[PDB]
Amino acid sequence: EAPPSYAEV
Amino acid sequence: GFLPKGWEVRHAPNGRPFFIDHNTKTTTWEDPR
Repeated sequence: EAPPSYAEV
Repeated sequence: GFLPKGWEVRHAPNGRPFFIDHNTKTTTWEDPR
């Protein structure tokens, strides 16, 4: 349930 | 209100908003405002 990481933006 | 400079908000696959910090190239579930 962690947020998407910056690489997924 | 507007997000701080360098930030944006989007929705994750599970539908929850997440906040994106382009200043440090990181993200967080927590609102930075």
